[PDB]
Amino acid sequence: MRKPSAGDFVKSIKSFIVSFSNNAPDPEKDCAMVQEFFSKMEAAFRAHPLWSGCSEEELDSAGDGLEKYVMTKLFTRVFASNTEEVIADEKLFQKMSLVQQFISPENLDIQPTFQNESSWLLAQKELQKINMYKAPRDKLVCILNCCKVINNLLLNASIASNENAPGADEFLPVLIYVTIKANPPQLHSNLLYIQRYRRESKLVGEAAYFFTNILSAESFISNIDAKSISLDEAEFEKNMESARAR
Amino acid sequence: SINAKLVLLGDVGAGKSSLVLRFVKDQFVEFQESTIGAAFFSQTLAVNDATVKFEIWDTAGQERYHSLAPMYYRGAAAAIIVFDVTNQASFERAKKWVQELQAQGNPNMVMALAGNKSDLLDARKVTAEDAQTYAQENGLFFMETSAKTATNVKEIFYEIARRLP
Ligand SMILES: Nc1nc2c(ncn2[C@@H]2O[C@H](COP(=O)(O)OP(=O)(O)O)[C@@H](O)[C@H]2O)c(=O)[nH]1
Repeated sequence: MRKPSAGDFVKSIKSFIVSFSNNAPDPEKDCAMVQEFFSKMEAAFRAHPLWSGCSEEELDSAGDGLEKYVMTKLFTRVFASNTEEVIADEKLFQKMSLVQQFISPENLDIQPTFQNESSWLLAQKELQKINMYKAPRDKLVCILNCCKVINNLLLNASIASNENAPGADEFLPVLIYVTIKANPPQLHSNLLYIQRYRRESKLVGEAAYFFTNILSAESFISNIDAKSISLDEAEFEKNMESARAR
Repeated sequence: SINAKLVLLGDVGAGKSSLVLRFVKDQFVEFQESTIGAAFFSQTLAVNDATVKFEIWDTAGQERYHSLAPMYYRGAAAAIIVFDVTNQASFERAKKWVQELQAQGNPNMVMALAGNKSDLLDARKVTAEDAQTYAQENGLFFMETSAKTATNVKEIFYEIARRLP
């Protein structure tokens, strides 16, 4: 894009970025404009007499390059950019900061046969990298990496305990536990931002499946009470009180 | 060239993982030990001079995760609701998935009621009659399957692929 031929492509992206300020911030409107812009610039990469040209993979990389450049510029305007998203982030952070202190694998129906003794530490850490990145793709990759790590660790546990291959019954509870333990900041806003701004053609397949798992994890976690983690009413509230004290 | 999202629904131990592993990998735990997980699979099938690419989504079957399931079955073209023929509570639960799928999604979904571990005789607790009758009255079909012996595993997916609107 620093090439003298790319001149007007650069002017086209820059004028999108500045003409994005002109309208009052609105998530559902904004993300429509961004995807339309992505679709159009995508089309303009492949159709360009100069670019005909690149392999499919290379064209896909330019799409991600475009996504990263544009979203980095638009980040503060579009990320956690209203009161209800800020409130929801804080509620989720608050709930997890307490629950992580007393939650155990049996609370979520994780069987001792699928125990990991690091408590899937590496997966926790992959998830926490989420606020190291601004591009939706790089945020999503942290999520996908977390999921791939969990899956490989579940596979090892079934090898060691001569069990059947793990499914969603194994994976989801472990993703929930791992998310509670990692408590990544602005998890609500991060998921919404990926869902809204990831190149739409790419939030598909296995990526979409694991993304749906983490959205469902968020939802479960938001709604944790005594019954949903199999603790007595009085035991749960007592656990929450000690958690607030530390 | 025909993409279809297929959800697997059923409670833990019913045989969700076993069914799809048989279908996808031609493997069963007793004969071939583990290699990959089974929560997600893409699988292609040939039907009457065509092709169906199944995207297969597994769901967590425990009760505490029940209210999350609509997120998984949203927009599915199809669902296999699995129960274990040796476990009556699994069948009660399979029936609830069917009513929910009828209430809360999605009119042209192809639902298949799978009655699994059919190879198991002494322990059988759910009659083919109850399962068949139930399916017949609720617009879906019942198939007895066995992941262990491979009986009706390939067939149940073909039979879903056959019915795709
Ligand atoms: N005999 C027999 N056993 C089965 C069959 N399908 C699954 N199983 C076993 O029943 C247990 C639960 O099955 P699984 O696939 O893990 O169920 P899931 O929790 O629903 O995924 C496992 O130990 C399987 O080996 C079958 O068709 N016949």
